[PDB]
Amino acid sequence: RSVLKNTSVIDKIESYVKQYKPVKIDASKQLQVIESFEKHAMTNAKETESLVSKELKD
Amino acid sequence: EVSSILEERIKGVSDEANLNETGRVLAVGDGIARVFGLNNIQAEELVEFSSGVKGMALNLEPGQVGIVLFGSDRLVKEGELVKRTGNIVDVPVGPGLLGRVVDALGNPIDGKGPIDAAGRSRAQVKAPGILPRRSVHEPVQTGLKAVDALVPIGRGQRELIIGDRQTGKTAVALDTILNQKRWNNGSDESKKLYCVYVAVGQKRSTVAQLVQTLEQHDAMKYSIIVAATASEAAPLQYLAPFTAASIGEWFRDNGKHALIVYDDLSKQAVAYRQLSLLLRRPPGREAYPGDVFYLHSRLLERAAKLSEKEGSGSLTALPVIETQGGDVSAYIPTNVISITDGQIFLEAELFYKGIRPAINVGLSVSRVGSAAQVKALKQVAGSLKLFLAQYREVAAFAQSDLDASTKQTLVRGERLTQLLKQNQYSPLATEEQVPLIYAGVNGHLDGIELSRIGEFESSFLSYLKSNHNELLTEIREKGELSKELLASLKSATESFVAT
Amino acid sequence: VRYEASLRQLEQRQLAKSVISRVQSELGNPKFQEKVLQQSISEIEQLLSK
Repeated sequence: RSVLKNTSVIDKIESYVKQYKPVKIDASKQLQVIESFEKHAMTNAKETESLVSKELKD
Repeated sequence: EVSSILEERIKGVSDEANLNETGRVLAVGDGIARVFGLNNIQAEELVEFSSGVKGMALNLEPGQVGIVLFGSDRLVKEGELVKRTGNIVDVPVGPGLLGRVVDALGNPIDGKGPIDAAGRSRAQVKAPGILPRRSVHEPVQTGLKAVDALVPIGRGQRELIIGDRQTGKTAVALDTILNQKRWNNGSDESKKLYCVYVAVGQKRSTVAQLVQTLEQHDAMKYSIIVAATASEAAPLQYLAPFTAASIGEWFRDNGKHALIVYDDLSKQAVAYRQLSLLLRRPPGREAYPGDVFYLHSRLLERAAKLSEKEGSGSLTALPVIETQGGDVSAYIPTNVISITDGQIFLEAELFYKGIRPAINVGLSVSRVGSAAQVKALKQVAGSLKLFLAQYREVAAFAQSDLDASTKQTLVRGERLTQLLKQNQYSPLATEEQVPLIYAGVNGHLDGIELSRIGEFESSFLSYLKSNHNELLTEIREKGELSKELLASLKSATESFVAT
Repeated sequence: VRYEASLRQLEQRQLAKSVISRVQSELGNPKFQEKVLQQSISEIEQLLSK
């Protein structure tokens, strides 16, 4: 700011940047899809695991 | 503001005092004014005309002192006071010159206000002697993979960059300047090379491009560019490397490190020819001034690596010589080749063949060699030198029914050659030079097809950064590759190649 | 910042050519005569001071 000698715009953009300092708001969308995915995955995983464990001993 | 500065300036000029010695131009022709007068004139001393042009007095002849004009002929006109400045050619030198583009005299031509300088030192002072100099022992990593492995460059030893006309010779040099940013930025003051680039006889547009390019890569802040452009008068062009060396001396003497890249000494030569022939000093071989070997030798030997007695400074130098049609037998190249202590020989054919930087691996040599090269990089690229040597010899056999051994060489060789290309105007950190070269050396990339070599290179770097930036950091900081580190590296390469 | 610096440069050359206009006025005056007297005594003072 002390470089500029036309300074009446550095206060403008300083305050505008610090005003709009949140430039994007948070996203957590992986809490609805991740649990659903995890349920099907877990089910299938466990099914495979138990099935093959049984077969090994058979 | 500006008004205040002007008011300061008018106030800042004061009345003068009686000025010893005067001349009257006897005849001024050809930019060689010959002045009758100047009873006591030190040889090579700067003399200032009535008009305002400055000159130096190369010939002190028995009855006339032959000033050489540093500007346009029109300025001086027959008979006119020729004042004696009284200080042999000297240019401001100091830490403060960092970041300013200055002309041969030293005046700011960048237009960023007065050059603040800590001394003015003469521009002809003799080079460090036998006992002051201590042998080279600190690598200077230029960041181009080919330079850094194939031809190591160490602190304080001049090495030529001799190559074919306008094969982007300057680009090879400019790359070195960019890589120095990496060490420069930090706080270790036994690592900062403060480069000075000396643009002699290059059009003002070219030097403007240089200035912009350096600003673009945020590199002006360890650069000083002494520029004496093509337009500038033949004395200014003559004094341009000599002046530059003096700029370098502040760095060398104060014990920093620095690299001064004289670009191009081929044009320096032409300027000396112009002065000498016009001053009617006896002509010599290939119509080049008689003592031309002596002139180039004076400039290039100011580079040195000071002993620990003398503050352990350095002043690496890299002259650039333009080979007219690649005839390395030509008088100006031959002289320089002898004077220098190494060569990098950029070949036009290679440039055309897409190998850019176009270092011809065969015809380049490093005479200080293994003193330089980071210890790590040395270990994993001794092999690289040998492999390429075979590839060169077996190159012509690439025209049938070829032995399996011959075919093995060809596969490895083609892949290595492709690997050593570096995208123009981007340097590459040493800590990533050691990994990339390791892969080729260990033959991991032999399997990878030529078209994918390039893709592999960038991928390997990202892979190294994600998978084990621990490995990278160890490589960087330890700077020596221990068997355990090479072990980890072998694994990493195996993993990378597999994907 | 760039235009601000440009504007300062523009100011510097503008006030420079205006200075040239004042110079042409100064060299007209019989200050042109009167300052020769000043120079005369100044040279007297100077050369005797050596």
